[PDB]
Amino acid sequence: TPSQKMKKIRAGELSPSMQQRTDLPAKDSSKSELQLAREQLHVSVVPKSLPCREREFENIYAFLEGKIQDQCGGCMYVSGVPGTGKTATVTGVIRTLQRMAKQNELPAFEYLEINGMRLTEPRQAYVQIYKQLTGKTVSWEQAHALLEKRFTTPAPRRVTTVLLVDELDILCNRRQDVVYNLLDWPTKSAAKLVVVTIANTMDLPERLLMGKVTSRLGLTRLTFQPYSHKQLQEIVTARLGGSETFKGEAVQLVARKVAAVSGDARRALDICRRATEIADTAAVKCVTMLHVQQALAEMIASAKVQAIRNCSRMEQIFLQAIAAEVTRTGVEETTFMGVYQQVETIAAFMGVTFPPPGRALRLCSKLGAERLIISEHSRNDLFQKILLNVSADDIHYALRV
Amino acid sequence: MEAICSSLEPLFPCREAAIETLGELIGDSSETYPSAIYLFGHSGTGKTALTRAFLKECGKRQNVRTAHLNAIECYTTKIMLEILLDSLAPDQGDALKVDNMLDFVEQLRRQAATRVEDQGFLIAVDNAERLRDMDANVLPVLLRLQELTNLNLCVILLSQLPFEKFYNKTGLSEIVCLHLAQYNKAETQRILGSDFQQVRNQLLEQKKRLEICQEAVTEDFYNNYLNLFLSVFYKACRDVPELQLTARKCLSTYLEPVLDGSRLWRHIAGPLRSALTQIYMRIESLELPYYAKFLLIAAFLASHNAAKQDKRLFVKLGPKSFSIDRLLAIFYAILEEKVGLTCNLLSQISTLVHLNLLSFVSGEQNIMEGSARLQCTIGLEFVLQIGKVVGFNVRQYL
Amino acid sequence: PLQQKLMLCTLVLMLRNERNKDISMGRLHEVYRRVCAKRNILALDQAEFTGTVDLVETRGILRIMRKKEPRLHKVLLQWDEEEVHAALSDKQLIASILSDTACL
Amino acid sequence: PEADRELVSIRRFLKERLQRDYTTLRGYAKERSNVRLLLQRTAEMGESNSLLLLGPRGSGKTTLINSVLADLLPNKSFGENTLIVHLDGNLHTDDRVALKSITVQMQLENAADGKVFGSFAENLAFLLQCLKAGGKHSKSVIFILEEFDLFCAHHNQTLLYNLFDVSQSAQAPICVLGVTCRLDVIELLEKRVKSRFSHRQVFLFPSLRRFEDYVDLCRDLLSLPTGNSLLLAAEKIYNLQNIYFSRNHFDPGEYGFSPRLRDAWNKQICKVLATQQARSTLQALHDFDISEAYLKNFLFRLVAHLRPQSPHITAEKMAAVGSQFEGDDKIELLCGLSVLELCLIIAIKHHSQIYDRDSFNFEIIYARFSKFAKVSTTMQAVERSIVLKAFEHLRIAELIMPLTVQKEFEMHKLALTYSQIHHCMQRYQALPTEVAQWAQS
Amino acid sequence: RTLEQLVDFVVGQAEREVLPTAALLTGINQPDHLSQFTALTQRLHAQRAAMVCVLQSRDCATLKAAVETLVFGLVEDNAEVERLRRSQCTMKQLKSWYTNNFDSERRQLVVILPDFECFNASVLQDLILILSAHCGSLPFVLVLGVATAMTAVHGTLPYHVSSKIRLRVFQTQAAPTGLNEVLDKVLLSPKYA
DNA sequence: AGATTTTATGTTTAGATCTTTTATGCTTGCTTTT
Ligand SMILES: Nc1ncnc2c1ncn2[C@@H]1O[C@H](COP(=O)(O)OP(=O)(O)OP(=O)(O)O)[C@@H](O)[C@H]1O
Ligand SMILES: Nc1ncnc2c1ncn2[C@@H]1O[C@H](COP(=O)(O)OP(=O)(O)OP(=O)(O)O)[C@@H](O)[C@H]1O
Ligand SMILES: Nc1ncnc2c1ncn2[C@@H]1O[C@H](COP(=O)(O)OP(=O)(O)OP(=O)(O)O)[C@@H](O)[C@H]1O
Ligand SMILES: [Mg+2]
Ligand SMILES: [Mg+2]
Ligand SMILES: [Mg+2]
Repeated sequence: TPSQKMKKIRAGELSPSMQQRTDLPAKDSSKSELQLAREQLHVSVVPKSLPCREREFENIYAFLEGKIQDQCGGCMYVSGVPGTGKTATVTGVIRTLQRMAKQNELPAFEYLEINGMRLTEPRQAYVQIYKQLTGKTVSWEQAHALLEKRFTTPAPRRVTTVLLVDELDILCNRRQDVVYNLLDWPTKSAAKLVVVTIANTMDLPERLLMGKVTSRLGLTRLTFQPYSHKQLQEIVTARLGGSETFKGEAVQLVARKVAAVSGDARRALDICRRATEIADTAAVKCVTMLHVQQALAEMIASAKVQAIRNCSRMEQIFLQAIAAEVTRTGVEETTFMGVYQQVETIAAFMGVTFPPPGRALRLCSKLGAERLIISEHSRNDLFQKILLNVSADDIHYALRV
Repeated sequence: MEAICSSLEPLFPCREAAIETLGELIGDSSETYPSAIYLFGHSGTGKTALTRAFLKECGKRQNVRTAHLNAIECYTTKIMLEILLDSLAPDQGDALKVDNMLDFVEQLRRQAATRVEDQGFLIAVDNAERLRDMDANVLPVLLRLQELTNLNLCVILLSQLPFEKFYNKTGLSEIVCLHLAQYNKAETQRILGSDFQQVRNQLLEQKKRLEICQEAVTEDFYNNYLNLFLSVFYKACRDVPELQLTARKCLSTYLEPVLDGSRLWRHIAGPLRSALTQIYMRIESLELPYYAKFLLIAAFLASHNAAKQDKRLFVKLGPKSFSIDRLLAIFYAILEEKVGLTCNLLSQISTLVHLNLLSFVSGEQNIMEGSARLQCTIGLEFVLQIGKVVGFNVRQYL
Repeated sequence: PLQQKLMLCTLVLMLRNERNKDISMGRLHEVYRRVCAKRNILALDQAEFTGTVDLVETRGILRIMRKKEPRLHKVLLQWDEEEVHAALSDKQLIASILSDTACL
Repeated sequence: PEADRELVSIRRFLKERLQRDYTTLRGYAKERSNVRLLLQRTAEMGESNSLLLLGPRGSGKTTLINSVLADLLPNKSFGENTLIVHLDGNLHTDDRVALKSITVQMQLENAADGKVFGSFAENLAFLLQCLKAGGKHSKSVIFILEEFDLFCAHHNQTLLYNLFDVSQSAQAPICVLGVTCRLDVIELLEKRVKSRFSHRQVFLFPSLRRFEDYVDLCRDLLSLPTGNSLLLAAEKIYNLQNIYFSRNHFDPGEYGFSPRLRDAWNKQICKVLATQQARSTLQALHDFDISEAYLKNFLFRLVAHLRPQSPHITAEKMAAVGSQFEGDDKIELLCGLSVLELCLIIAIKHHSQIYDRDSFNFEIIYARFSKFAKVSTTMQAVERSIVLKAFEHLRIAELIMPLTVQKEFEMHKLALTYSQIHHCMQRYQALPTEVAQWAQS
Repeated sequence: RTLEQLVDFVVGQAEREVLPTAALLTGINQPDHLSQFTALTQRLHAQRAAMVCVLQSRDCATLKAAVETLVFGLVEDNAEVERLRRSQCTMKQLKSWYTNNFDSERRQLVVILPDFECFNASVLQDLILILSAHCGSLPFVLVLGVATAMTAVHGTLPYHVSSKIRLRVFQTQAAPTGLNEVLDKVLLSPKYA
């Protein structure tokens, strides 16, 4: 019966196994050097010690070591744009603290962790934190009551517990009860909780948290700045090891054109993998700079001029006449009727006949499904509004040069 | 595909081209079907009856599973999926259950069989114009149900509108458009004259009149009568069922001089121009209380006389809005008797509103606060009739 | 990042030159492409420009009022330009962009 | 008769090829090679990738994915070391429906014969715990998210954030593969979800913008293939059916044409497509929409007309189906109206031409009609109620649309250009001369 | 007299597409006519000729609620002649119930609409199109209660909706005539003190 | 060792909320005929 399976799942007594491969994975020594760089360059392979994040490592390490040794509890808020080494640094600090507590240089501590985007509801965090404690799956009300019984009541020998919370802005909602509980539990003396909260926006406690929640979040804070031109080069040359499969100018061009956009490290580690895959099909064993230029042009794509050049001729006449009506009437939003009149003018100039308006609505629907233009549902023909989504100069660049 | 068109053509005169196109696209079940067909036309063009007779003949003659729908019935998508799978998965009983669009696609994927038996499926959706008003994932899935279910099915759609009305923001898959043209006068005469044996039998079961009718009710007589009928009635309507239901009554009036002993056209053209004024009305004086009559003509003057003219008429575009106190002021000005403001008078105001003699153009939520705006919704001739029965001459105040 | 610098300079230019502060993402991107063309450096496409403006939004420099379509989103500056000039720390570039009225 | 049956075999063959050829892919060499090497590296080396097919609707994206899966699946390595999870944005309208479908298709322990137990939160927790519990020793999942832009519309984009994050993590080697028609799907993503996406993108613009490629495509779609190609195609389809579309695919071994029949058919097809009339029909068809679904729709309407009395395709048949395609379908509705509704539309056209497209009303149009009807000498007899029912008959065809009040006073808009009414004036049958004179002035 | 004519109309439809339908030009005094429609249901049940639903305007704000109260009224009326939840009384369940019961014998499915003037127009037109879609499979009869005049019926029914209507007009006697009859035969009777 | 309410839980749909945007209306300030 299924109910015994669900009871063994909710009690945690069966581990959720995944199916194993029929065939064994290939041995490491059969790999090419370019494949070795392709697998060292994967974003999932976190280094044991992160380059160019030593200052933030010392900051989070000093905070967590002081909160653990003082047995007091508290809270911290780290923030920054995605791909800047936030969660990797926090888990590296926590792994270093666990390695130190294993050798009895530090007091032992529990390490709970959650993430706000793995929860369907903000209150489901109560289900998950308790699942990192006892392992039972229970309802969020009973889990919140048991967590309050654990944290509000002094029960020696209570051990220190560090609750990392990624994705803090998803847990907010309007009532903000969950984030208030998670930041209010450390303030009680009986709970030794040290909650760290990772988020993207710098101004989150003032922008969307309540005043008491911002007051509980405190003034200790850390900001992960975007990677510069040089740190992105140090990251990729640390990932490659001593291998010369990448040219140094190729990594310099990847870092120079990724740091100018975002400062994300995942973009550099993905563009270098695509450059390795491009160099693999050319049967070269060094990733020369034009392979990096091809991978950069592929992964920072701008394929709308190709879409306008690949459109059918009546759709190109339609794309000319929408920009013509925008230039004529001045306002950016045009009705289909004046667009069709400019269509008849341009088609009378070019000499081809144009399809009747019931087929011009099919052309407008195709351009609006391709998102070359923004357009309404077709049920209100001749009065539907047609925004131009592509820029007006891109159409002339496509249909002239 | 030949037997179906041969079996539908006697039932449907002047539709040999549409029946030929339907029997080429979805006639044989061994041949693969187009992914969707959309035939369209006016009212009375005969598309519901044509797809019903076609689906019935294909289901009786061949292996196909047919499913006819009316999309007005499907206020939620679950109703449509449950009826569609009740027809395409027969004898499932009350154990049938469909949660959403995905369960419908999976249970239709289970219905696939071997290619030797050459099974097919057919889905007709009458009133398909309502499909664009619902969940906005029903129509795109219905236009590619064959690709999704991996199954030899065509989804016919039926509407009074062209398919140019049906495109959405996300686009649509390809469809085979088909047009049912409405008939001209000659084909309409052939269609009205195709039921001649039925009306001849109906007269022969209804005794000198029996022999004098059966010796003179031959095919040229009914054709000349239908020519005299369509010479006057085709200007107002091309709708074939309306022409049938009026032409039978007009023949019942027309036939009398023949039974009683050209030379017919004037005697019918009297009544024939009277039946022309009763077209679309399918038929086979509002008494009121006295103070309700005065309230109704006061509301007509309030909606017809504008706000500025009351000061000159009573101190002694469209219909205008009026507040209830303006109605009571005009009612007391035209009453010249001065009854008290009892409960029954304002109750007459509310029950004139409930009969759609007045209307609530705004307000509604606050009738009592004085922010309500009413609008009289009757014609002038009813007001003049009420003023005749009452004795209040309305035209003095207009 | 340099593209975020160009976006902030074009937004400061459009806010200074125009009485109507209803700046859309498309109306800003069409000026940003002309500014990148006159600087002789490659411009981002609109799909990458939306993510660039979203990354500038996390610093609190901007606020994006969402609309039905990504082109129709309304950028709203939330710093004064005297703070934006000290934050960009590239006065030789901002002096070139803000003196570039003809590219609007 | 043998000649009556060879045409039936040719017609069933051509129809089955135009409708059910789910894996054959013309064109896209480098793009198919990119998708194939990416899925092959995910299945063999355990790399966690992600990909995003892009292009106009009607280009072969689903056909490209089916071609790559059909050539990878019978390898007895990709088929044993990789489980495939299709998802569709039109059927999986919510995250929990897609999550129950993921739990079923991966055959997780809590699935049990297609009825997943537990809540949406328990399903997400069990799926993420099964994925975290795996590694390089575990089987590779290949997610295939058709209509990816509808998956972007879900709450928090939460399922997308999970599906990318496993690809960013040292867990089970999954390969997310979106397929969508929008060219700017990537700006719909949240910045966290956009960061975890690997920005490689494959655009599938059709390779037949040139007219000669369109004529070669229309020739290859109608020609009968050589019989050894039927043997190799039936061999590949049998290989993909020994191990989803394979229950109802092409199966071209059912049909085996004689060499004289294939030679006469390909001769007639080349002779028809060499003519100027068939090339002009294909030129107008290519001028409207170049996508292959449009040409396959036109060719299905063409192949469906092969009666035994007329075995051959001819240029006049293609011209007839092309004349069927290009005609306006609102003029064909205007010609079906009776003379009273046509007089109402002429009064509406006069009110629109005079007042410069101002919104009208039933009362204004009935007054403008009665001013003609008093001297029309054929329209004197109509009641106001018949003209009102004719106005409602105009309204239900959406030739008149409300501005979005009594039904006789509601404001309205004409849904027609004046040229459509002017062409209705010439295409109308048995139009009285009084209406034809009133329409001019 | 009008009761015998309406019962003869329903039985004549039972002896036998457009739905047959009978406008009943009743007076302004709407509450009084519930006894008339109740006597019609009593006669139709006593003859075993039909089963009757009664659609009040308060029960039918939307097409969904109208279909639910219609099917629930027909099934519970048949149950009361000789309880499913209102969420599941689909028209498909009405067809399955009619096939399980009366296909072996035809009872009419009379649908009284006593307050025709009070209805939403779009809900009423969609309901008439729904009942017209099921003709042949389900024998429907649609008697109405028009307090005003037949011009209201011709106004609220558009060209498409009146294409599927075969209505017949019955006339209830005038309210002042009923007042005069009551005042002469009751309040002026010798037998009351 | 199996059937029945009983209860606790999750989903879904109708209603409260936030926010923009648009409009008639409430009042003002002249404006102008009798
Ligand atoms: N300084 C660095 N040195 C080496 N690798 C890095 C560095 N920073 C980032 N990476 C790589 O990029 C990935 C970034 O993941 P991480 O979890 O740090 O991102 P994040 O900032 O938490 O993103 P988000 O804010 O969207 O959650 C890591 O897997 C790591 O492999
Ligand atoms: N060509 C024809 N020959 C004979 N009868 C016809 C023909 N066309 C229509 N009819 C008759 O029209 C009647 C009903 O037409 P039908 O209801 O199919 O029109 P419709 O298009 O469904 O109308 P609507 O679009 O308003 O629902 C049928 O009883 C049928 O007998
Ligand atoms: N390159 C191609 N090779 C073979 N057939 C093609 C190709 N492109 C399009 N087609 C044909 O076009 C029709 C539709 O193609 P397909 O189903 O691949 O489009 P799609 O990718 O599903 O589009 P969308 O996903 O936007 O609906 C199919 O019948 C297919 O035979
Ligand atoms: Mg993180
Ligand atoms: Mg119909
Ligand atoms: Mg597809």
